[PDB]
Amino acid sequence: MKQYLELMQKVLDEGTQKNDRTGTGTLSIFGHQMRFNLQDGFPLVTTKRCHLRSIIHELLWFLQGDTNIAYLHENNVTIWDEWADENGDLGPVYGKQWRAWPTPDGRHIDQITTVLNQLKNDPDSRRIIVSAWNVGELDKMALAPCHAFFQFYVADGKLSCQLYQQSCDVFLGLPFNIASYALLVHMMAQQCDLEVGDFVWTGGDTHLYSNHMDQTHLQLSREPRPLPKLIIKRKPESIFDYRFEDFEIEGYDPHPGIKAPVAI
Amino acid sequence: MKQYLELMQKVLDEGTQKNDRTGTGTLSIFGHQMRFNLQDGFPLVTTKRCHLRSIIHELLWFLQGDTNIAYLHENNVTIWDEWADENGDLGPVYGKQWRAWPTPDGRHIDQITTVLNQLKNDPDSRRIIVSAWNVGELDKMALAPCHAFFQFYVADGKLSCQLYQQSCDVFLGLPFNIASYALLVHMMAQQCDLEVGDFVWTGGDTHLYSNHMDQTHLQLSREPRPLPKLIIKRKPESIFDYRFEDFEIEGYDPHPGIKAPVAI
Ligand SMILES: C#CCN(Cc1ccc2[nH]c(N)nc(=O)c2c1)c1ccc(C(=O)N[C@@H](CCC(=O)O)C(=O)O)cc1
Ligand SMILES: C#CCN(Cc1ccc2[nH]c(N)nc(=O)c2c1)c1ccc(C(=O)N[C@@H](CCC(=O)O)C(=O)O)cc1
Repeated sequence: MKQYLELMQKVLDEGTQKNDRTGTGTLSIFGHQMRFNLQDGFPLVTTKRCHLRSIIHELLWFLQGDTNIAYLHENNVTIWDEWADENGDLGPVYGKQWRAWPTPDGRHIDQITTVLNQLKNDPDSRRIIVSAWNVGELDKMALAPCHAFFQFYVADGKLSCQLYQQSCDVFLGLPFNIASYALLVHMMAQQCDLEVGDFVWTGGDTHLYSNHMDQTHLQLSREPRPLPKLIIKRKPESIFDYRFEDFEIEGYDPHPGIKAPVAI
Repeated sequence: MKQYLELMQKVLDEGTQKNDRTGTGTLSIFGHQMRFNLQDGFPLVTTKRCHLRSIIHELLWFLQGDTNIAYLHENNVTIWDEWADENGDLGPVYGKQWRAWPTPDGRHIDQITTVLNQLKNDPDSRRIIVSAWNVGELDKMALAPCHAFFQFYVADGKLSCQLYQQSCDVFLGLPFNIASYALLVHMMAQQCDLEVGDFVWTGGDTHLYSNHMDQTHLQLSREPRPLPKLIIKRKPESIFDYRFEDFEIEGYDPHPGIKAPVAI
């Protein structure tokens, strides 16, 4: 999108060369922010074809509080394969923290449920937050959450959401996350009878991997196309009852997909 | 400061009227980010006199893991009085989460020391984070932490830090928070033998209380003066051994102070 392409160019122009845990190398900048007015259309990138299938099942997978990739396989999404253990477990990542954050005294907190109730009973709240950054359980995760802190905000019937992404793979992960959260916002707005507002993206260590230069240059020379339109076919009785079939994207005409190796 | 004044003018121009848990009412925007290059000078607002005494002692208090106001009283700092209970207790807030986040298995994580160790041995890590947003203990806190998530970053021998402030009182609280973290950055940098880089401030619900409007316009009519200089007269053995007297602020010639009420 114009904002996304602009960020890519910034990394290439101002990025600092860094050696990462994978040994591949990265171009990096620290601190950036983009805003997507959801009224203008769904923020699914068009300068490269994105697969909405894996994006939607992952989100539904999170909402169920599931951390085993079994469900993702049932739907042919393999984005989490290389971090799962021999049994397909990732540890207490996203899904677990969102649905049942463990307290030191044994109880459990369902942040999604509390968020739903805050939006309905106390929309003006300044602490409508979901955090996946559970310090005392990080060592148990097969990987540290790269998008671990987000906040909802309501003003004039509109529902907005800001996501702080501490670590960000610009080429592979970013397009995925923008679409994923814009999706959650639409879902939330529907369950709470609100209009969709803005999706604010805030980055920390925002990088571009060394073996992605070519693909980035290719994508940068393409012209962005009008954003698609998200359509929700039916309104389920809760935020936990959605299915892949309920979503329909419309008017999505992207440039051809771009293959790129993942840094493991 | 230029950036601060521009933020204020921004919430006044694009802000929406909202109500809050107190009943005062606020003018508010959602999503903002500004950067401070710490080598340009120490970011202490000059368009009104600020209280260094209070800012320094609060930070030293946090670093010790203290959550009782006794220490602050021994040094004539009353900024926390309204929220302390009969015994001076605030519950497990900033100081406790920073130095001793409780895990489910009975352990406690000292985030400050772990971050110091990461800055020395793994400065390229993208997980150099400190969080005060302990979902499992929110109900024991006198207040919900408003500046609960920050990240460190190293590049070209310079230490940077980004704070995500979910709820920000722009008139009263922002000047304090900006100076507080800028100070933490200097202390961190001195302990790791790094130079200071940027301080990036990102806000969620960024607001101005209704009864701060006249004071805001009064301040907006002033010309920011040159930024002061921070001089550290000693290099303590640890990040935990700093004293109020180790710090010297030079060239601080601010406009007169502007009094305003705190919305409890
Ligand atoms: C972010 C995120 C989600 N993820 C999983 C993922 C990977 C690393 C992480 N790292 C961290 N720290 N946190 C995470 O949550 C995390 C999640 C993704 C993984 C791969 C692709 C990917 O390979 N995309 C390719 C091919 C997609 C396909 O199979 O069709 C592409 O062309 O886009 C996208 C998203
Ligand atoms: C942020 C923060 C720290 N704090 C404490 C404080 C107060 C409310 C909070 N509210 C929330 N949600 N989170 C917090 O962490 C929090 C912290 C401050 C409190 C008062 C002043 C204040 O009244 N400043 C006035 C008077 C100063 C004085 O003379 O004593 C001024 O003129 O500046 C500044 C900082």
